Amino acid sequence: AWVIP
Amino acid sequence: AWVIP
Amino acid sequence: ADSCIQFTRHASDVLLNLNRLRSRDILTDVVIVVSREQFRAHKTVLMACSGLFYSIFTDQLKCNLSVINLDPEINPEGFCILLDFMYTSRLNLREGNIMAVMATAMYLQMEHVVDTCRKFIKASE
Amino acid sequence: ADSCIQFTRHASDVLLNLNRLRSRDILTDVVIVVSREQFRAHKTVLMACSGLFYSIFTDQLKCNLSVINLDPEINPEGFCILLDFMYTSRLNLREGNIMAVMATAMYLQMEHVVDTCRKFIKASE
Ligand SMILES: Cn1cc(-c2cc(=O)[nH]c3ccc(Nc4ccnc(Cl)c4C#N)cc23)cn1
Ligand SMILES: Cn1cc(-c2cc(=O)[nH]c3ccc(Nc4ccnc(Cl)c4C#N)cc23)cn1
Ligand SMILES: [Cl-]
Ligand SMILES: [Cl-]
Ligand SMILES: [Cl-]
Ligand SMILES: [Cl-]
Repeated sequence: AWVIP
Repeated sequence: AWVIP
Repeated sequence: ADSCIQFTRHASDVLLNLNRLRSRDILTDVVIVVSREQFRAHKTVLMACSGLFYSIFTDQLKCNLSVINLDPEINPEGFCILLDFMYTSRLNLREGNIMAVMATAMYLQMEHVVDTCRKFIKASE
Repeated sequence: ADSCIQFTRHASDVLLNLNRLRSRDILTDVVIVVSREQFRAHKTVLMACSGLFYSIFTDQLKCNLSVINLDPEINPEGFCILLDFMYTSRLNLREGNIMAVMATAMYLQMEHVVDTCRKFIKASE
């Protein structure tokens, strides 16, 4: 996996 | 885009 | 073959177009009912993202249904957030919705979403 | 919202599952006929990858067809290679198939594939 897009 | 996977 | 080349953005471009078809109600083939709310979608995208929908739409009778009613304990906003994640890869997780999103993801069998919900809750303990 | 988190692998995982459904002939809803060869597929994936299929399946009559016959000049192996690319992001481009792949991609309206074919041909001049 999860990221800040 | 195009790459060698 | 093993001599293929790959277009990096292809999968995300396909998903964007599937979400555009959903927004325009193009070739949607099922309505998911969550209490008083209805959500139109494509069975193949639902199956590709959820263990529950994979089981439902591979069943020889349920594959032909045009309406699927979810358990009354499922929160419609939680389902909406997860349906948007299925079609975009983006999860709108907030303090006010995390419990409902996690419960809905457990029911739909979406293990990566259940994982990040558990991690966000554990960080606030 | 603008406060979403994103699962990086989601789109590629969806596409992998769509290709697994295609291999197992699960919820395929169209047969594409290319001369003597038939290819089963999902209309939504075809539309999401091809300007020609987007036009066909948004037409109010053709959206309901279960069989689509392509122009007899289209090469079946070229179509097979492009259908595999639609479902995997991988293009099996070789010296022996590039002309057929490029012609098929021009007909299907797949601009990124036409681009890499033109570049590979230009490099061999
Ligand atoms: C066999 N199985 C897989 C799951 C499952 C669990 C989970 O957490 N997330 C999932 C997300 C997606 C899916 N869909 C699939 C999995 C494997 N092969 C195919 Cl063809 C599909 C489809 N379409 C399935 C899951 C549950 N049962
Ligand atoms: C409007 N239009 C787009 C194309 C097109 C050209 C091309 O080279 N590649 C494409 C690849 C895919 C598509 N599909 C779409 C494009 C825009 N919105 C939607 Cl909802 C779809 C779908 N489903 C379309 C194309 C041709 N006409
Ligand atoms: Cl029904
Ligand atoms: Cl997930
Ligand atoms: Cl027909
Ligand atoms: Cl393309």
